Order: sequence, then structure tokens, then C-alpha cells
Amino acid sequence: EVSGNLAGHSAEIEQLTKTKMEDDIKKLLGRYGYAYPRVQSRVNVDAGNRFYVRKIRFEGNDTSKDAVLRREMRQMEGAWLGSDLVDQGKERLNRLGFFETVDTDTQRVPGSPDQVDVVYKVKERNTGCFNFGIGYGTESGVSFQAGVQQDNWLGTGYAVGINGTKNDYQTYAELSVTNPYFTVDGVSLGGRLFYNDFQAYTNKSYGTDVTLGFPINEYNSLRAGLGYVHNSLSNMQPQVAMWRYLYSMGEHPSTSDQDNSFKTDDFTFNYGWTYNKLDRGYFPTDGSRVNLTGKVTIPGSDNEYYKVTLDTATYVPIDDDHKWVVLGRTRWGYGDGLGGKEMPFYENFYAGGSSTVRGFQSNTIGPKAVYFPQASNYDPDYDYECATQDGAKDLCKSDDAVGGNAMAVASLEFITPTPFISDKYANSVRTSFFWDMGTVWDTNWDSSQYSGYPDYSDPSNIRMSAGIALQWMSPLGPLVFSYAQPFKKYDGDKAEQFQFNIGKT
Amino acid sequence: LERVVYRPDINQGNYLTANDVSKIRVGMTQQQVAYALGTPLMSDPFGTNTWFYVFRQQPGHEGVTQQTLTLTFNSSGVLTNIDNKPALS
Amino acid sequence: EAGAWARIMSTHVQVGVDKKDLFTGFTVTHGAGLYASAMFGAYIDLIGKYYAGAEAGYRYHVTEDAWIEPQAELVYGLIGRTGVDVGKSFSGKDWKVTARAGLGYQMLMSVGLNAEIRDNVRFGLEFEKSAFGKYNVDNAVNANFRYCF
Amino acid sequence: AYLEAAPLAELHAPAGMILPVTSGDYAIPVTN
Amino acid sequence: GNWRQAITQLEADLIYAYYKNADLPLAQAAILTNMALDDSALQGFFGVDRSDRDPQHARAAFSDFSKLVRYTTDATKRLVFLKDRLAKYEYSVAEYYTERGAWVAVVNRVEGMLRDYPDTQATRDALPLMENAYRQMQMNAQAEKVAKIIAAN
Repeated sequence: EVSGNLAGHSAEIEQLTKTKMEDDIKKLLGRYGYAYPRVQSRVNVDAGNRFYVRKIRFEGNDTSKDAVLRREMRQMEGAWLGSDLVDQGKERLNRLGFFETVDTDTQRVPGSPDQVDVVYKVKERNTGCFNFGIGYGTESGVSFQAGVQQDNWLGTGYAVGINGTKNDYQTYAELSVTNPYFTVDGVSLGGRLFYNDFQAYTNKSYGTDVTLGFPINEYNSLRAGLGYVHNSLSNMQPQVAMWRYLYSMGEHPSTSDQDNSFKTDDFTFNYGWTYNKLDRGYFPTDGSRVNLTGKVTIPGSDNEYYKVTLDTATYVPIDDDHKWVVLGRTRWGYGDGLGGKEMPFYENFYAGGSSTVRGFQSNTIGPKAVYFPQASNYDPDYDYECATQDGAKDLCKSDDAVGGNAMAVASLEFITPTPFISDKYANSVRTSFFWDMGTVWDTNWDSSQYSGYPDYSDPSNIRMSAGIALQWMSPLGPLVFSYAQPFKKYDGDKAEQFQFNIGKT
Repeated sequence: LERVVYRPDINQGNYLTANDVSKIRVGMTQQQVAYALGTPLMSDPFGTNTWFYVFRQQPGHEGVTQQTLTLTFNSSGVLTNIDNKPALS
Repeated sequence: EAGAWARIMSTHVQVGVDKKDLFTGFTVTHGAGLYASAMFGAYIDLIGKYYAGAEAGYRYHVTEDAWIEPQAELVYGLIGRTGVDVGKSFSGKDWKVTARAGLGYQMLMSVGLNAEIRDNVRFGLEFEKSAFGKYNVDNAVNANFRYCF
Repeated sequence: AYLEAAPLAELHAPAGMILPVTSGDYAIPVTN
Repeated sequence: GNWRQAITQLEADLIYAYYKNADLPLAQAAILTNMALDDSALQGFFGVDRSDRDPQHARAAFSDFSKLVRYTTDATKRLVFLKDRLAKYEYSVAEYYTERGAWVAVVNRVEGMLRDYPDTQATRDALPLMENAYRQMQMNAQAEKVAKIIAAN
């Protein structure tokens, strides 16, 4: 039987009842606002007093602006205390990714029977970094590379970064500024500008975009935006897939003619949808994340196409102490054109690399270029002779990836404890086992005209590899190292068994 | 969009219920009032011996509901008046 | 420490003796040459066959933070060549820096520096030049810097 | 920078108003 | 001498050398100024207002300078500076809550400023915040009192 000093909550306590139930009762009352109930047991519960929160203060925020932490709380000052109104605040801070640890505490107000002090403690993480360097010699000249990226710029909450490079063959730069909080209610605003002039064929492009978004629920948010890209191409090497597109656009390049040009002006509309219930920024143990984005063209553009990309992952713990965890990952996407227009090749999907599929060379998975028989000053000993009139008299096969219109990648990763625990590694290094596989294939591939060549429309040629990976959030930023051994490969494929990259994505 | 974007519920002030408000009577001491209702959250910073109990809630995509209770005391700490405003004008 | 060896191939037969620290030997066929090596901290690497050349060197210590190491090698088609490396290490209460340079006659020369800061600053560079060869590098430099916030 | 800080000056009340009682802290004595 | 000698001299006075090289974790072995822990070269260069950062170090510095006063001529002005810097923190918090709408927090937060920093500029600038907060409700007498204190000053 159950009895107690309850404020009428007999139905709720009966529902709870129908050895640990005493704590579920404590949680129920904490939701109502009793900070220190007493339960004895044939159980008698003394609800106690109602409590109010006197003030909220933070310690350890030496770099971040105070507004950054207060905006993430749900419990307001001058209101009754609730357990649900603080614990979510604790989870909320972890999702920013700006802290090493998050602690919570409840203190009594001296001399005040019904008031408490709510205190949060954080340790700020070193997360940003700036790099530059040069390369110079009389043989090639001097090249420059520099840029900066930070998630939190001087503690103001703004996500910014500037990158670019200049060398003898290409000019590239981008600038991005995003404000995660434009209004007090969580409305976001940001965008970017870029320039990409690649002189090597000739490939010159530039453009900008602006994106708006806002939350719609506690775990869901929406995004939308606009942008513009300029594309001017010239002297492209004739290819079957490339000319299919050109014919779709109404172009008629001369047969095997290296002297050509093409430019387009494409206006697009951006949108997306996200879900995020993860309990950590760097190393999560629970929840799942879904990121669905895409773009469509609008009237007045030269190209007519759409693109949808899905990126999601799920973490499920095995051990009660979250030392054994299993991670699933999958990526999906699809695109096409409208009105008879093919999707432009510069938006094609690529797969492979240390980031997307381990053990394969970056962007080497997928259909390969098929070159037509011209002449050049590189024919004697420097050019791809089968692309000229002398090296070949028919269509030449190659291993040159062109990208596709559809892809699918998935992997299963088994996350385990490290070989040992140390103060510098206990919460900074994690190791795991994985199984990676995926596939990229084309559409509108006319296998009836080209029979002696591979059929790129058959999605069943699945690429697969496996290996071991090491993650480290080093003082110089995230780093991931891994080794994998491919098992299933097809003619034209390339592999890299030892790969690493920056641990960002 | 103004009515679409999610907003968290905001609570302000002390909790009140009719079951407890009806228990206050003129002649009670400050200790009896604080015991029955709890510690006041607002007072007159400029010296008036009065306590303010304000219950205000503003749910998302909802209007504002509130009740204002003003308690006045004499120099002896004895409650002199009960100002009950069940709703905002 | 010593003994004879022989090997055969699918009618050709090659024989020789391995005899010993400086180790020497010879080889003949049934098509001849000599070889030797040593592991002291000095080393010897001698190869002579009916192409010739030899490399030898030793790491010398000058200071507790500096060293000199000759590693000269000769190549015969005689092409003169030699290589002697030097270096020094630096440290402090909150830092350590290593600088490196060298010269190898053909003549290749290079310099570089590696600095290690307390937590978020990494810097280094390299420069290459050469002289008196049939080809030469006049001046080339590479450098990088990283600063983390 | 600290040498450029503006001077402090106590606020006064209009007749009929009582100011909050100064807390027992952050008291700076008059010095030369 | 030179700070370069002071570094060499570290092989063997220690507090000065730690200060000169900003060895702030080592200067605490003396247990006078810990103000260096409230700033950053990057924040300084760009002119970032540090009023919204953690004030606990400033509070400790205030306590130690008070103990020393209870060099004095400059320490007094430093105490005035730190007191004003502390008042700015409360001001910023009050503005945040005003924007969010937690008017009850605004009223209690400002009242605290009135009790603790009655002589700083931050308090005079904060005063208009209470009138607004009172005008979101029907607590007109407090708004009248605030208007009267504002008009006098």
C-alpha cells in the first residue's frame, strides 16, 4: 500500500505503482517541483516544500560569451525548479561541441528554506585553428595556401572560415559566415561566397549562396536558401557521357575537336531537413542523426535538375557504462533532369576515399571515361595517345572516373575500448572496427550502342572493404587514421591501404 | 513564420493555487504567510513593507495568463491588505 | 664467422666465400667481383664487380646537443660524391626547436627548421640549392605555419 | 586602460523615496 | 637586467620572472595581481569587450586588493575599475533576460545591482530597464517610483 503527504497526487502515484519505484516517484515529484522528497517504506512519502531557483551562474567560460551558455538553458530564474528543466539544459550544452565536460549542481541558499542556486561548470575546448604556408622554386614558381576555420569565433557563437589558394594552375577561394542565432527564438542565418578558376581543359566557376533556417520542434529544424553559380568551360576532351549532355543542351561540338567552349548561368533553390538527438558532439553514445538536403533549379536557369542527399548515422550502446558501442552509417542520394535535359556533369556524385569509403582512392569508384581518337605537342611522349588520331582508331577504355547520377554507401562500425586508459587518452582517443561498402552507378546509359564495354547501369557491382580505424582529438584538431584491406574490386579500380585525413565532417 | 517557429514555454514568478490563496486572512504574521505560501520572490526595493506574489505563464503559440497578488504589511509585520487580481486587464 | 657458399640457376653456377667487425668476400661465376661490409659505430659498404663504389661513415658527437656525421659515398660508372651531415637540437622550459642542414657533393645543399611551441604553434620550412653539377637548383623554399585557437 | 575609467558618484533619492540599503561589501574607503 | 636574463636565472625573484614571461600558473606559488587571467591577446587585438566573460577571477582580485588597502594610490583606481567591470556583467545579463522576456529575473537582477553598485555608471544605464520590465505587468507604482528616481538623475 502507498500513503504520503501528497498535494492530491493520488492518481499519479497509483499509476506509478501500477524496489526502484521510490526513485521514479522522486522523479515525478521533481517534475512537479519538489527538490527533496522523502520516501519511507507500505510506503509513506513526504513531498516536502516547493522550491524556486534564485539564480543561474556559470564557471569556466573564460573565452565564450556568457550569452552563449544562458541561451541554452530551459529553466528560467524566478520560477519553480524542475528536474526536466535542468537535465535538458545539460544535454543542450553538450550538443554545441564547445566543451570538454559538463557538470551540474544544486546548492541550498543559506538562510532560505525554499530557494536554490543552480550552477553549471564547463571546461572550454581548443577547437579552432589557422594555417598557411608557401612553396617556391625556380622550376615552378611560388604557390600559396592559407585559411582559417573555427566553429566558435572568439566565443561569439558565429561559425566562420576563410580559405583559398593561388598557384600556377588554379585559383580557388571561399568565405563563409553563419550566425546560429539571429533572433532570440533560434532563427539562423548564414551564407558563403566562393571563386574557383581552374586553368589546369579550362574550368572557371564562382558563386554565392544565402541560407535561412529555424527550429520547428525540440529535436527538429528546417533550412532553406538561395544561390547562384557561374560555369564557363572550354577545350574539353570529347567524351561519350559529356557529349550526351551537350547534345541534350543543343550543342554540336565538332567531331573529336579540342577547340570548344560552353558556359551556363544556373539559379537554384536550397532546402533541407534535420534531426539531432545525439548526446555528444565529438564522441556520441546514443541517439541518431539525419541530414536531408537538396536543391532544385528555377525558371530562367540554363540547366534543369534536382538533387537530394541523405546523410544519417545511429549510435547504440552495448555496455551500461557506454564503453562498448555499435555505430551504423548510411548515405543516399539521387538526381535527374527535367524537360529532356540531362544533369550537368559538374554536379555528379563521386565515392571512395578515407572519408566516404575506406581503402579506395578518392573519387575512384564509378563509371570511367571513354575517350575518342586529334593531335597535340604532347603526342610524341607526353599525352594520352589513345585520345589522338595516332594512338587509337576506336573508342579507348580508361580508369578515369566521371561520377554518376546515383550512389549508395553504408557501413557498420564496431567501437571498442582503447588498449589502455590514461589522463591524456582516457577521453580523447577511441578505436573501432568497421566494414565498409558502397556503390555508384549511372542512369540513361545506353548499353545497346556500346556492347564491348562495361554496362554502367547495373548497380549490382558493389565495392566492399574492411579495416581498422583510430580516432584522436589531438591538440592540433581532429585526426583519424585507419588501415583497410579491399576484398572485392573491378578492373579499373585503384586502392590505398593506408589513409588518413582531418577528423571533420 | 511568426506563428510557426517553435518557442519554449516560459514560466515566471511563484506558483499559486486557489487551495492556498483562500487560506490567507488579515491578522496573520509574515511568518505565517511565508509558511503558507512560501518565500516572496519580489518586494519593494524602496522601503514599502509589501510583498508581491505574481503567477505568470506564457506557453508557446499561446497568450499570456497571470494572476497578481499584492500583500501589504504594517511596521509591526502584520498583514494589512490582500489585493487579488485574478487576470490581466 | 666464415664459410663458403654456392648457388645455381636454370646451367650457370656462381660460387664464392663469406669470411669475416669487418666482413669480406668474393664471387666468381662458371663474371666476377668483390664486396665487403663492416659494422663497428663505424660502417663500411664496399661493392666492386665487373660498376664500382663504396660508402662509409660514422656519427661523431660534438656537444650534448650537436653532432657531425660523415656518410660519403663514391659512385663509378669516376663520379665524385660525398655527404657529411651536421645538426643541433635546442630546448627551453616551454619549447624545443630542431634545425637541420646538410651538403652532398655530386653538389646538393638543403636547410630546414622544426619548432615546437607549448600547445598550438607549429612552424617549419625547407630550402634546396645545388652547385657544380650538370644540373643545378638556384633557389627553392617550402614553408608552413599552424596556429590553433 | 584602468586609469581612464570614469569616476564614481553616489545616487540620491527624491524626497519621499528610500534607496536600497548598501550591502556589506565592495566598500571603498576615502584615501589620498 | 633583462627578462632574457630572468629566464636564464630560472636555473637558480621567481615571482617577477614568472610575471614577466606570463607564467601565470607558476606565479601563484607566492601564496599580488592576477588580472592577466581575465584577458587574452586575441581578444585584446580585435577590441572584444570582455565584460561578458567569467568574472570569478576579477572577484578574487578585488578581494586581494581590498585586503592590501585595508602602490595604494594605483590600487584604489584599480578597485574602481574592477568594480565597474563587475557591474557591466550584471548589466549584460539583465539585457539578455529582457530580450528573452524573463522580466522577473530582470527585476531581481537589477535590484541586486542597486544594492551592490549604487555608484557605478552601469547602474544609471540599467535604470530604464526596470521601468520597461514593470510596464509589461500592471505594477504601476514601481514604474512611477522608477520614473521619479530617473527624473532626479
